[PDB]
Amino acid sequence: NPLFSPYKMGKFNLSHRVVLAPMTRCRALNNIPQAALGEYYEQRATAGGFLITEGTMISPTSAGFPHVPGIFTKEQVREWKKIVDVVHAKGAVIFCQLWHVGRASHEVYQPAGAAPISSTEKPISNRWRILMPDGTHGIYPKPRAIGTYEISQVVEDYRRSALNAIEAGFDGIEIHGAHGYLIDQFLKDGINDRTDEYGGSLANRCKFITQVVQAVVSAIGADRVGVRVSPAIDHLDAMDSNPLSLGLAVVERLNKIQLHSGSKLAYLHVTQPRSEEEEARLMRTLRNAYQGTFICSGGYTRELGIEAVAQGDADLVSYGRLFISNPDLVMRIKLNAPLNKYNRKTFYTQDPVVGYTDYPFL
Ligand SMILES: Cc1cc2nc3c(=O)[nH]c(=O)nc-3n(C[C@H](O)[C@H](O)[C@H](O)COP(=O)(O)O)c2cc1C
Repeated sequence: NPLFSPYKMGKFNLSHRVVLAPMTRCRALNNIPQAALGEYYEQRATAGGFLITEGTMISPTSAGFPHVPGIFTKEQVREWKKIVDVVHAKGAVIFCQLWHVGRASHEVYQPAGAAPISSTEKPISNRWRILMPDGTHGIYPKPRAIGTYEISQVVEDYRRSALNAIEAGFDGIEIHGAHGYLIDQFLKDGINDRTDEYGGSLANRCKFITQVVQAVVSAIGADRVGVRVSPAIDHLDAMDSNPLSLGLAVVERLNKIQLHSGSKLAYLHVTQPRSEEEEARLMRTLRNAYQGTFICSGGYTRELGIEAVAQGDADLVSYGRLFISNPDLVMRIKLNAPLNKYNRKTFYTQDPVVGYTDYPFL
Protein backbone atom coordinates (compact mmCIF):
# COMPACT_ATOMS: atom_id res chain seq x y z
CA ASN A 1 0.00 0.00 0.00
CA PRO A 2 1.76 3.16 -1.22
CA LEU A 3 -0.59 5.27 0.92
CA PHE A 4 1.51 4.19 3.93
CA SER A 5 4.97 4.87 2.53
CA PRO A 6 6.58 7.80 4.40
CA TYR A 7 6.81 11.19 2.73
CA LYS A 8 9.01 14.25 3.32
CA MET A 9 6.69 17.28 3.31
CA GLY A 10 9.51 19.75 3.71
CA LYS A 11 10.67 19.72 7.32
CA PHE A 12 7.69 17.55 8.25
CA ASN A 13 8.34 13.82 8.17
CA LEU A 14 4.98 12.16 7.46
CA SER A 15 4.45 8.48 8.20
CA HIS A 16 1.49 8.06 5.82
CA ARG A 17 -0.23 9.93 3.01
CA VAL A 18 -3.83 10.05 4.30
CA VAL A 19 -4.63 13.71 5.00
CA LEU A 20 -7.59 15.20 6.85
CA ALA A 21 -9.19 17.64 4.43
CA PRO A 22 -10.38 20.98 5.85
CA MET A 23 -14.06 20.77 6.79
CA THR A 24 -16.25 23.50 8.24
CA ARG A 25 -18.28 21.88 11.03
CA CYS A 26 -19.68 24.98 12.82
CA ARG A 27 -18.89 23.76 16.34
CA ALA A 28 -16.69 26.74 17.32
CA LEU A 29 -19.42 28.67 19.11
CA ASN A 30 -19.20 32.46 18.66
CA ASN A 31 -16.05 32.00 16.54
CA ILE A 32 -14.18 30.69 19.61
CA PRO A 33 -12.48 27.28 19.27
CA GLN A 34 -14.14 24.91 21.73
CA ALA A 35 -12.97 21.85 23.64
CA ALA A 36 -15.11 19.73 21.32
CA LEU A 37 -12.78 20.76 18.49
CA GLY A 38 -9.85 19.34 20.45
CA GLU A 39 -11.61 16.00 20.89
CA TYR A 40 -12.73 16.00 17.24
CA TYR A 41 -9.20 16.50 15.90
CA GLU A 42 -7.66 14.16 18.49
CA GLN A 43 -9.88 11.26 17.38
CA ARG A 44 -8.57 11.67 13.82
CA ALA A 45 -4.92 12.45 14.58
CA THR A 46 -2.28 9.77 14.03
CA ALA A 47 1.45 9.46 14.59
CA GLY A 48 2.99 11.13 11.54
CA GLY A 49 -0.41 11.99 10.08
CA PHE A 50 -1.23 15.37 8.56
CA LEU A 51 -4.37 17.30 9.51
CA ILE A 52 -5.80 20.52 8.06
CA THR A 53 -8.27 22.37 10.27
CA GLU A 54 -11.58 23.80 9.12
CA GLY A 55 -11.62 27.19 7.43
CA THR A 56 -10.65 29.81 10.01
CA MET A 57 -11.64 33.47 10.02
CA ILE A 58 -8.89 36.00 9.32
CA SER A 59 -11.00 39.08 10.14
CA PRO A 60 -14.47 39.93 11.54
CA THR A 61 -15.70 40.37 7.93
CA SER A 62 -14.48 37.00 6.59
CA ALA A 63 -17.24 34.68 7.88
CA GLY A 64 -20.09 33.28 5.81
CA PHE A 65 -20.99 30.30 8.01
CA PRO A 66 -22.22 30.18 11.62
CA HIS A 67 -19.80 29.48 14.48
CA VAL A 68 -16.65 29.14 12.37
CA PRO A 69 -13.44 29.53 14.41
CA GLY A 70 -11.30 32.64 14.13
CA ILE A 71 -7.62 33.35 14.69
CA PHE A 72 -7.62 37.15 14.56
CA THR A 73 -8.03 37.69 18.33
CA LYS A 74 -5.88 36.59 21.25
CA GLU A 75 -8.60 34.54 22.95
CA GLN A 76 -8.92 32.56 19.72
CA VAL A 77 -5.15 32.00 19.72
CA ARG A 78 -5.28 30.93 23.37
CA GLU A 79 -8.10 28.47 22.70
CA TRP A 80 -6.45 27.22 19.50
CA LYS A 81 -3.26 26.43 21.42
CA LYS A 82 -5.00 23.88 23.67
CA ILE A 83 -6.31 22.06 20.58
CA VAL A 84 -2.91 22.15 18.86
CA ASP A 85 -1.19 20.80 21.98
CA VAL A 86 -3.63 17.88 22.10
CA VAL A 87 -3.17 17.12 18.40
CA HIS A 88 0.61 17.41 18.76
CA ALA A 89 0.49 15.02 21.73
CA LYS A 90 -0.61 12.28 19.30
CA GLY A 91 2.31 13.03 16.97
CA ALA A 92 0.35 14.62 14.11
CA VAL A 93 1.15 17.65 11.97
CA ILE A 94 -1.64 20.23 11.87
CA PHE A 95 -2.14 23.20 9.53
CA CYS A 96 -4.70 25.98 10.03
CA GLN A 97 -6.66 26.91 6.91
CA LEU A 98 -7.10 30.69 6.61
CA TRP A 99 -10.54 31.36 5.14
CA HIS A 100 -12.23 34.47 3.75
CA VAL A 101 -15.63 33.89 2.17
CA GLY A 102 -15.84 37.15 0.22
CA ARG A 103 -19.27 37.65 -1.33
CA ALA A 104 -20.43 34.28 0.09
CA SER A 105 -21.80 35.86 3.26
CA HIS A 106 -24.91 37.65 4.60
CA GLU A 107 -25.73 40.71 6.76
CA VAL A 108 -26.26 38.39 9.79
CA TYR A 109 -22.58 37.39 9.58
CA GLN A 110 -21.13 40.86 9.01
CA PRO A 111 -20.31 43.52 11.63
CA ALA A 112 -23.11 46.09 11.84
CA GLY A 113 -24.98 44.17 9.14
CA ALA A 114 -22.72 45.60 6.45
CA ALA A 115 -22.43 44.16 2.96
CA PRO A 116 -19.83 41.47 2.22
CA ILE A 117 -16.74 42.37 0.23
CA SER A 118 -15.62 40.95 -3.10
CA SER A 119 -13.72 41.79 -6.27
CA THR A 120 -17.05 42.76 -7.86
CA GLU A 121 -20.57 43.93 -7.11
CA LYS A 122 -22.06 40.80 -8.69
CA PRO A 123 -23.95 38.71 -6.11
CA ILE A 124 -24.24 34.95 -6.08
CA SER A 125 -27.31 34.06 -8.12
CA ASN A 126 -30.56 32.92 -6.50
CA ARG A 127 -29.66 29.28 -7.23
CA TRP A 128 -27.20 29.14 -4.33
CA ARG A 129 -28.60 29.82 -0.86
CA ILE A 130 -26.59 30.57 2.28
CA LEU A 131 -27.10 28.62 5.50
CA MET A 132 -28.69 30.86 8.16
CA PRO A 133 -27.76 30.72 11.86
CA ASP A 134 -31.29 29.48 12.69
CA GLY A 135 -30.97 26.54 10.28
CA THR A 136 -32.93 28.11 7.42
CA HIS A 137 -31.49 29.29 4.09
CA GLY A 138 -31.14 32.92 3.04
CA ILE A 139 -30.36 34.96 -0.06
CA TYR A 140 -26.83 36.01 -0.95
CA PRO A 141 -26.77 39.84 -0.97
CA LYS A 142 -25.02 42.25 -3.32
CA PRO A 143 -21.36 42.53 -2.23
CA ARG A 144 -19.21 45.67 -2.15
CA ALA A 145 -16.38 45.81 -4.67
CA ILE A 146 -13.20 46.79 -2.82
CA GLY A 147 -10.46 49.08 -4.04
CA THR A 148 -6.79 48.17 -4.13
CA TYR A 149 -6.14 49.76 -0.73
CA GLU A 150 -8.70 47.48 0.92
CA ILE A 151 -7.10 44.60 -1.01
CA SER A 152 -3.76 45.29 0.70
CA GLN A 153 -5.62 45.45 4.02
CA VAL A 154 -7.11 41.99 3.48
CA VAL A 155 -3.62 40.76 2.56
CA GLU A 156 -2.40 42.12 5.90
CA ASP A 157 -5.24 40.20 7.59
CA TYR A 158 -3.84 37.01 6.06
CA ARG A 159 -0.33 37.91 7.25
CA ARG A 160 -1.42 38.65 10.82
CA SER A 161 -3.55 35.49 10.99
CA ALA A 162 -0.63 33.41 9.71
CA LEU A 163 1.58 34.72 12.52
CA ASN A 164 -1.24 34.13 15.02
CA ALA A 165 -1.47 30.48 13.97
CA ILE A 166 2.27 30.09 14.56
CA GLU A 167 1.73 31.73 17.95
CA ALA A 168 -0.94 29.10 18.67
CA GLY A 169 1.58 26.36 17.86
CA PHE A 170 0.36 25.42 14.38
CA ASP A 171 2.98 23.76 12.21
CA GLY A 172 1.78 25.89 9.30
CA ILE A 173 -1.14 27.46 7.49
CA GLU A 174 -3.12 26.77 4.32
CA ILE A 175 -4.45 29.52 2.06
CA HIS A 176 -8.06 28.79 1.08
CA GLY A 177 -8.30 29.99 -2.51
CA ALA A 178 -10.95 27.54 -3.68
CA HIS A 179 -14.68 26.86 -3.80
CA GLY A 180 -15.72 30.31 -5.00
CA TYR A 181 -14.69 32.35 -1.96
CA LEU A 182 -12.73 35.62 -1.80
CA ILE A 183 -9.56 34.48 -3.58
CA ASP A 184 -11.55 32.45 -6.12
CA GLN A 185 -13.66 35.58 -6.69
CA PHE A 186 -10.49 37.27 -7.98
CA LEU A 187 -9.32 34.22 -9.95
CA LYS A 188 -12.37 33.19 -11.98
CA ASP A 189 -13.16 35.43 -14.96
CA GLY A 190 -16.83 34.50 -14.51
CA ILE A 191 -16.77 36.70 -11.38
CA ASN A 192 -13.83 39.09 -11.81
CA ASP A 193 -15.10 41.93 -14.02
CA ARG A 194 -12.53 44.40 -12.69
CA THR A 195 -10.97 46.94 -15.06
CA ASP A 196 -7.99 47.79 -12.83
CA GLU A 197 -4.72 45.90 -12.27
CA TYR A 198 -6.57 43.08 -10.45
CA GLY A 199 -8.84 42.02 -13.33
CA GLY A 200 -8.74 41.11 -16.99
CA SER A 201 -5.68 39.08 -17.95
CA LEU A 202 -4.61 35.90 -16.18
CA ALA A 203 -1.77 37.84 -14.56
CA ASN A 204 -4.10 40.48 -13.12
CA ARG A 205 -6.59 37.89 -11.84
CA CYS A 206 -3.68 36.02 -10.21
CA LYS A 207 -2.39 39.17 -8.48
CA PHE A 208 -4.50 38.75 -5.33
CA ILE A 209 -3.61 35.13 -4.58
CA THR A 210 0.03 35.91 -5.39
CA GLN A 211 0.20 38.86 -2.99
CA VAL A 212 -1.54 36.75 -0.33
CA VAL A 213 1.01 33.93 -0.66
CA GLN A 214 4.11 36.15 -0.62
CA ALA A 215 2.81 38.01 2.44
CA VAL A 216 2.38 34.87 4.54
CA VAL A 217 5.52 33.28 3.07
CA SER A 218 7.67 36.26 4.09
CA ALA A 219 6.02 36.21 7.53
CA ILE A 220 6.26 32.55 8.61
CA GLY A 221 8.34 30.84 5.91
CA ALA A 222 7.57 29.04 2.67
CA ASP A 223 7.85 25.52 4.12
CA ARG A 224 4.89 26.26 6.44
CA VAL A 225 2.55 27.63 3.73
CA GLY A 226 0.11 25.47 1.80
CA VAL A 227 -2.15 26.69 -1.03
CA ARG A 228 -5.53 25.25 -2.01
CA VAL A 229 -7.30 26.03 -5.30
CA SER A 230 -10.16 24.58 -7.35
CA PRO A 231 -10.08 26.00 -10.89
CA ALA A 232 -12.51 23.37 -12.24
CA ILE A 233 -15.14 23.60 -9.46
CA ASP A 234 -18.00 26.02 -10.15
CA HIS A 235 -19.21 26.32 -6.55
CA LEU A 236 -21.21 29.52 -5.91
CA ASP A 237 -21.18 30.63 -9.56
CA ALA A 238 -17.37 30.54 -9.70
CA MET A 239 -16.70 29.42 -13.27
CA ASP A 240 -13.74 30.17 -15.52
CA SER A 241 -13.69 30.03 -19.31
CA ASN A 242 -10.42 28.04 -19.25
CA PRO A 243 -9.89 26.26 -15.91
CA LEU A 244 -6.70 24.52 -17.05
CA SER A 245 -5.15 27.80 -18.20
CA LEU A 246 -6.17 29.41 -14.90
CA GLY A 247 -4.71 26.56 -12.85
CA LEU A 248 -1.48 26.58 -14.85
CA ALA A 249 -1.29 30.35 -14.34
CA VAL A 250 -1.56 29.94 -10.56
CA VAL A 251 1.02 27.13 -10.60
CA GLU A 252 3.36 29.44 -12.52
CA ARG A 253 3.11 32.15 -9.86
CA LEU A 254 3.61 29.62 -7.05
CA ASN A 255 6.77 28.36 -8.77
CA LYS A 256 8.04 31.94 -9.11
CA ILE A 257 7.39 32.62 -5.42
CA GLN A 258 9.41 29.54 -4.44
CA LEU A 259 12.28 30.82 -6.60
CA HIS A 260 12.38 34.33 -5.12
CA SER A 261 12.01 32.97 -1.57
CA GLY A 262 14.74 30.35 -1.98
CA SER A 263 12.45 27.70 -0.46
CA LYS A 264 9.58 25.50 -1.57
CA LEU A 265 6.03 25.82 -0.30
CA ALA A 266 4.58 23.17 2.00
CA TYR A 267 2.29 21.79 -0.72
CA LEU A 268 -0.22 22.62 -3.44
CA HIS A 269 -3.77 21.45 -2.69
CA VAL A 270 -6.30 21.01 -5.51
CA THR A 271 -9.88 19.74 -5.27
CA GLN A 272 -11.49 18.23 -8.35
CA PRO A 273 -15.16 17.69 -9.26
CA ARG A 274 -16.61 14.27 -9.94
CA SER A 275 -15.31 13.05 -18.01
CA GLU A 276 -13.15 11.19 -15.48
CA GLU A 277 -10.12 10.96 -17.78
CA GLU A 278 -10.30 14.66 -18.66
CA GLU A 279 -10.55 15.60 -14.98
CA ALA A 280 -7.65 13.24 -14.21
CA ARG A 281 -5.53 14.72 -17.00
CA LEU A 282 -6.33 18.19 -15.65
CA MET A 283 -5.13 17.16 -12.18
CA ARG A 284 -2.06 15.46 -13.66
CA THR A 285 -1.15 18.56 -15.67
CA LEU A 286 -1.32 20.78 -12.57
CA ARG A 287 0.77 18.27 -10.60
CA ASN A 288 3.38 17.97 -13.36
CA ALA A 289 3.67 21.76 -13.68
CA TYR A 290 4.12 22.47 -9.95
CA GLN A 291 7.61 21.95 -8.50
CA GLY A 292 6.72 20.57 -5.09
CA THR A 293 4.31 18.48 -3.06
CA PHE A 294 0.85 17.89 -4.54
CA ILE A 295 -2.28 16.99 -2.56
CA CYS A 296 -5.31 15.74 -4.50
CA SER A 297 -8.86 15.93 -3.19
CA GLY A 298 -12.45 15.46 -4.31
CA GLY A 299 -14.33 12.17 -4.26
CA TYR A 300 -11.27 10.07 -3.42
CA THR A 301 -11.65 6.57 -1.97
CA ARG A 302 -9.18 3.98 -0.71
CA GLU A 303 -8.82 2.46 -4.18
CA LEU A 304 -8.60 5.86 -5.90
CA GLY A 305 -6.10 7.16 -3.35
CA ILE A 306 -3.78 4.17 -3.71
CA GLU A 307 -3.67 4.57 -7.50
CA ALA A 308 -3.05 8.32 -7.21
CA VAL A 309 0.12 7.70 -5.20
CA ALA A 310 1.14 4.56 -7.10
CA GLN A 311 0.94 6.27 -10.50
CA GLY A 312 2.65 9.45 -9.27
CA ASP A 313 -0.50 11.53 -9.73
CA ALA A 314 -0.14 12.98 -6.21
CA ASP A 315 2.09 12.85 -3.15
CA LEU A 316 -0.69 13.05 -0.54
CA VAL A 317 -4.42 12.31 -0.60
CA SER A 318 -6.91 14.23 1.55
CA TYR A 319 -10.30 12.79 2.51
CA GLY A 320 -13.37 14.77 3.52
CA ARG A 321 -16.78 13.24 4.16
CA LEU A 322 -15.26 9.83 4.94
CA PHE A 323 -13.13 11.41 7.68
CA ILE A 324 -16.26 12.97 9.20
CA SER A 325 -17.84 9.59 9.98
CA ASN A 326 -14.61 7.55 10.41
CA PRO A 327 -12.34 8.99 13.11
CA ASP A 328 -9.90 6.10 12.54
CA LEU A 329 -10.04 6.48 8.75
CA VAL A 330 -6.26 6.08 8.49
CA MET A 331 -6.50 2.73 10.29
CA ARG A 332 -9.50 1.62 8.22
CA ILE A 333 -7.65 2.39 4.97
CA LYS A 334 -4.65 0.39 6.22
CA LEU A 335 -6.73 -2.69 7.07
CA ASN A 336 -9.26 -2.18 4.23
CA ALA A 337 -11.94 -2.21 6.93
CA PRO A 338 -15.56 -1.23 6.19
CA LEU A 339 -16.32 2.48 6.45
CA ASN A 340 -19.06 4.25 8.40
CA LYS A 341 -21.76 6.28 6.69
CA TYR A 342 -21.94 10.03 7.30
CA ASN A 343 -25.07 12.05 8.09
CA ARG A 344 -25.27 15.26 6.05
CA LYS A 345 -27.88 16.64 8.48
CA THR A 346 -25.28 17.08 11.25
CA PHE A 347 -22.54 18.53 9.02
CA TYR A 348 -23.09 22.14 10.14
CA THR A 349 -25.00 21.70 13.42
CA GLN A 350 -23.72 23.06 16.74
CA ASP A 351 -23.86 20.04 19.06
CA PRO A 352 -20.38 19.30 20.49
CA VAL A 353 -21.04 15.53 20.35
CA VAL A 354 -23.97 14.62 18.10
CA GLY A 355 -22.72 14.21 14.55
CA TYR A 356 -19.28 15.44 15.63
CA THR A 357 -17.50 13.09 18.05
CA ASP A 358 -20.01 10.23 18.41
CA TYR A 359 -18.98 8.45 15.21
CA PRO A 360 -17.78 5.06 16.48
CA PHE A 361 -14.30 3.62 16.16
CA LEU A 362 -13.57 0.15 14.75
C1 LIG B 1 -19.18 19.64 5.70
C2 LIG B 1 -18.05 20.07 4.80
C3 LIG B 1 -17.29 21.16 5.12
C4 LIG B 1 -16.21 21.57 4.32
N1 LIG B 1 -15.48 22.66 4.70
C5 LIG B 1 -14.46 22.99 3.96
C6 LIG B 1 -13.67 24.09 4.33
O1 LIG B 1 -13.88 24.74 5.34
N2 LIG B 1 -12.62 24.43 3.51
C7 LIG B 1 -12.34 23.75 2.39
O2 LIG B 1 -11.38 24.14 1.73
N3 LIG B 1 -13.07 22.69 1.99
C8 LIG B 1 -14.08 22.33 2.73
N4 LIG B 1 -14.87 21.26 2.35
C9 LIG B 1 -14.52 20.49 1.15
C10 LIG B 1 -13.79 19.23 1.57
O3 LIG B 1 -12.39 19.50 1.63
C11 LIG B 1 -14.10 18.07 0.62
O4 LIG B 1 -14.83 17.07 1.32
C12 LIG B 1 -12.83 17.48 0.02
O5 LIG B 1 -12.23 18.49 -0.79
C13 LIG B 1 -13.05 16.22 -0.78
O6 LIG B 1 -14.39 15.69 -0.65
P1 LIG B 1 -14.59 14.15 -0.20
O7 LIG B 1 -13.26 13.65 0.28
O8 LIG B 1 -15.62 14.19 0.88
O9 LIG B 1 -15.08 13.44 -1.43
C14 LIG B 1 -15.93 20.84 3.15
C15 LIG B 1 -16.74 19.75 2.81
C16 LIG B 1 -17.76 19.34 3.63
C17 LIG B 1 -18.59 18.15 3.25
